[PDB]
Amino acid sequence: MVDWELMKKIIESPGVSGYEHLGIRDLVVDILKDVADEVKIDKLGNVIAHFKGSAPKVMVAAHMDKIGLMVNHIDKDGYLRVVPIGGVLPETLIAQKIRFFTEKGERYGVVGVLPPHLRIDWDSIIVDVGASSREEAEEMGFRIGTIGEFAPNFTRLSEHRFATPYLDDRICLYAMIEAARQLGEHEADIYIVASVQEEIGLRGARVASFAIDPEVGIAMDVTFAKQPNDKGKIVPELGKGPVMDVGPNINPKLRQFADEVAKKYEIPLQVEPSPRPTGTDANVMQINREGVATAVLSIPIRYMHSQVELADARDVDNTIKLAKALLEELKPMDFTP
Amino acid sequence: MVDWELMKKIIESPGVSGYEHLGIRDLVVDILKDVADEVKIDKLGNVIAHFKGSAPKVMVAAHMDKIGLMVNHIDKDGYLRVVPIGGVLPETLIAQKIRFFTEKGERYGVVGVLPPHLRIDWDSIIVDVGASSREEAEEMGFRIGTIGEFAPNFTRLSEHRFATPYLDDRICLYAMIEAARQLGEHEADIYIVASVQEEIGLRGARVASFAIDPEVGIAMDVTFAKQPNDKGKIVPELGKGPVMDVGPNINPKLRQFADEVAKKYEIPLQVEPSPRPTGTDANVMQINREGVATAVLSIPIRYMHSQVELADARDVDNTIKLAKALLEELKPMDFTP
Amino acid sequence: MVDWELMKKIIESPGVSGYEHLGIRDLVVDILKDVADEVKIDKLGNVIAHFKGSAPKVMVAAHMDKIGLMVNHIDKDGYLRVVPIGGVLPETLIAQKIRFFTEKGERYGVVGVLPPHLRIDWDSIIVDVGASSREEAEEMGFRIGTIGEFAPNFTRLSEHRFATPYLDDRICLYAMIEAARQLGEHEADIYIVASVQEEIGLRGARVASFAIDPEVGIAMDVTFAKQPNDKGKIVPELGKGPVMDVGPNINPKLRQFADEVAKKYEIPLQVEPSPRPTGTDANVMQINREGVATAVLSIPIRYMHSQVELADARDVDNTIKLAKALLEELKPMDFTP
Ligand SMILES: [Cl-]
Ligand SMILES: [Cl-]
Ligand SMILES: [Cl-]
Ligand SMILES: [Co+2]
Ligand SMILES: [Co+2]
Ligand SMILES: [Co+2]
Ligand SMILES: [Gd]
Ligand SMILES: [Gd]
Ligand SMILES: [Gd]
Ligand SMILES: [Gd]
Ligand SMILES: [Gd]
Ligand SMILES: [Gd]
Ligand SMILES: [Gd]
Ligand SMILES: [Gd]
Ligand SMILES: [Gd]
Ligand SMILES: [Gd]
Ligand SMILES: [Gd]
Ligand SMILES: [Zn+2]
Ligand SMILES: [Zn+2]
Ligand SMILES: [Zn+2]
Repeated sequence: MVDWELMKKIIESPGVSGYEHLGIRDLVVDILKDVADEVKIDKLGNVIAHFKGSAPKVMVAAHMDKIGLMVNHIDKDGYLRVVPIGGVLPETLIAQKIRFFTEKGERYGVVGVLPPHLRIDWDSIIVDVGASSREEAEEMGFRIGTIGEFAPNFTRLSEHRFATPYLDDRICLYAMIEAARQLGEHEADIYIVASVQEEIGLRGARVASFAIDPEVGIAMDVTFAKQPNDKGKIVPELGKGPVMDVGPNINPKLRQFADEVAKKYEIPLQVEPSPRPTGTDANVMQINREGVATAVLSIPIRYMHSQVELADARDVDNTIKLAKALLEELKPMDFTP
Repeated sequence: MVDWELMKKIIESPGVSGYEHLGIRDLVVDILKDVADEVKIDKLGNVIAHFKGSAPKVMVAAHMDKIGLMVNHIDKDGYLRVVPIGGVLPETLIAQKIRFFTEKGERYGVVGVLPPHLRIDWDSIIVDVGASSREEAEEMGFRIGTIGEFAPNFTRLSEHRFATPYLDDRICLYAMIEAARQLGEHEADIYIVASVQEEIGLRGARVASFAIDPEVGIAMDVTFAKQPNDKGKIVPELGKGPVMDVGPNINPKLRQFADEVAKKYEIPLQVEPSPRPTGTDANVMQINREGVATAVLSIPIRYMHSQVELADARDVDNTIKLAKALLEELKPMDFTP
Repeated sequence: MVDWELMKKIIESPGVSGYEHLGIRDLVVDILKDVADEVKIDKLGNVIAHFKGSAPKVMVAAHMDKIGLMVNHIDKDGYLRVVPIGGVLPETLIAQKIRFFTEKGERYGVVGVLPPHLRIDWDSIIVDVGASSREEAEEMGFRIGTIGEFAPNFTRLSEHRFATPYLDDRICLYAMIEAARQLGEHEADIYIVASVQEEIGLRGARVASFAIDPEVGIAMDVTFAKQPNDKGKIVPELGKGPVMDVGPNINPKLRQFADEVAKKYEIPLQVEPSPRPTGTDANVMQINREGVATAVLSIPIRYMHSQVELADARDVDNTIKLAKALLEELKPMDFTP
């Protein structure tokens, strides 16, 4: 079962990389304070929630930062110029609405388009916030350094599928949190991390990893799903279950284990071939300290890093189940390759 | 004064070129039936509302059709392919939501984007409606020929400025209708037309023009407003008043008259230099039958033909006033150049 | 006040990345041994100077390595081929003098130009050291691995502005050093680090960060200043004060504090929008161990990484004042974002 209302709330709560404290951080803390033995916030802004247990020591990470924008200029006529935080594609900004977090509250701006008869790149991205002068714009609360996000826009397309900005990674943050709320008996000593600044170099998990010092590390990010024009170069598909990579970033014995957990609980599990260190928190967890046994558990989505990221609710539900089952079944074990 | 609620309603009511009967037509008829002597709908779908009077015979036209999309393909996996109705730019479709009018009601779809590592044109525009098969998509109500529009999204940015799809031409349809509701005493014999199929060749006004046979014809469309990257090649500016073109499509004595009406009522009036026959209903009105004395009265907007068209409410209000004043002050006159 | 003689000396002292021991290290050790409680040199060459105090533990880093050149070949005719250590532009080498540190003392070389009628790249970079044969060059003290720098050339242009190779980062090393010298009572437990190998991966601040384990970290590097042909994309300006970034790498609470310090001491303070993890020592400090509260304090300069790096003495003076003031005002406080 999926809680649509809570999911929507977690997806749309403010928090670009480096600015997770604008909303999502407190929302996450307020949900986990009730179920975790202890909840802390570190100097980088990570939310670390301890679910006390015996062994092994297990870290789970789902990043709460969104890709977004920073204002770096305001011109005489009151237009804004912006620059990306994280892998924003400028092509997805044309004729779109941007949600800004100014000092007088949330405001909106609009990225225009040039009518054909007066005619891809970041210098063409000029934000219109409804002002006539630099002074009016400043008075609205706009500053050099003001942060913006894709305007919220949640759409259920069918019974199962839905499109919204920022499924990466709010969809896995939601699944991770949900699995934690339902967490039953477990031998493992579990740390649930809502990591910070993942979209700009995995920095949150790097630092939380150092603090916690786990034996097992599991990252919950989204992954690419088969979509139009992918040239058939994408293995996972929407609606066919959660995904767990295989490859160098993936500890073989941990990956084997998760497979059998899935078999026992009869949860469909997809394979994603990953020949490189992943672009997830598992990358830096694996090379933390003396080494960590790591894996990636992901929800497949279409249209990664756009206002229109699309998932299947059956994959979300199954991801919650497998996350829960894994955390409960995890026991001391030989992870040596 | 501007009625934000009514404006929003008129802007968002369904009606692409050739399909104004999906909503906007009845909305317009229902508003004008109360104030007009007689309201008719012609074979092309035009709404013609007569406000009886003496002379001259005056036609006013604001088009109620929107640019939009038609589905022309549904593939095995349930994706849609679409083609434009009117001057839709494909660049404005990336990561956008489309509102569809299917046979089982309104549904939504989403135009994806291709993640960078697997890489402007219409064959790249594939619509995702949350289906898995052609059959599921058909069952949803999708057909070859299903119509779609930009998803509604009204945003007031500041006290005066607001951005939304389809200000062209719902913003002038609203101003025109509003002026008609407030219409006082007038010597002129007035026909208020909500024209059809303007974005694909001015066809509605061509035909309504023939039926009515006016001596004076006035078109209310939107026009380009000064915006970023316009190379300073746009004269009108947001917030500096309604616009009335000057040029070959504009009868000199009618244009003179409107100028003095504006002076008397002290409504700011901008000039737009138009050396060609205009891309408005005034084009075909002027060459109707034995000739018609024509002018263009427009509201300036930024970002023409995108989801993010932007206007200034002060221009809207002033447009209502000048439209009203002109209709009341209009009297028999020598229009001979 | 700025000490021109001391500033010049610190700027022109030898020390390319990995070879900071050729001069700058001892000059730094010699100056701070007089004011610091303790001075150590680590395995990579960082100079770490302890200024005892209570809390918080504060690391300040100004890098003492310069970008430079390494000889990787000597041909039969005694010419050298070189390769860059750090972000050297080959364009800045045409018709320039190079200072080399040979086994027989400092020597000079020249990178030529080809007269046009005989006609951008590293293969066009051939150094002429005045030799006729490989042996003569060898006998002169030149080896594969010989290190070279931009020849020193300090010039005061006006009362406040001056241009020289290697303001990056000797100008902030100088500022940090002066601030330490003038340091009064302070609650913070202060470590002044003159770091090693910054222009090639922030190595050194990475290791010093680890040994010191601070709670607060401040980098003093140079930053870009508004200059000709910058497309107006550079916010900070010469003469308008020190600069402090805002963005993910900058702890919001520390940044707010520093702002407050500036206001109280009436020191002009600029903002630089930095949406990425910075290209300064603060990048690795932030992700050191369990995380650090970090900021960047920088001097604005023109023509970064060239022989004519150019600064304003008023910004230097103010950077010292702000550096001093910050270190004295710093106290325990909650840095949680
Ligand atoms: Cl990721
Ligand atoms: Cl038009
Ligand atoms: Cl640097
Ligand atoms: Co991402
Ligand atoms: Co149009
Ligand atoms: Co540098
Ligand atoms: Gd550019
Ligand atoms: Gd104010
Ligand atoms: Gd079963
Ligand atoms: Gd250890
Ligand atoms: Gd094509
Ligand atoms: Gd059916
Ligand atoms: Gd007046
Ligand atoms: Gd006639
Ligand atoms: Gd080469
Ligand atoms: Gd002086
Ligand atoms: Gd520690
Ligand atoms: Zn992610
Ligand atoms: Zn139009
Ligand atoms: Zn530097």
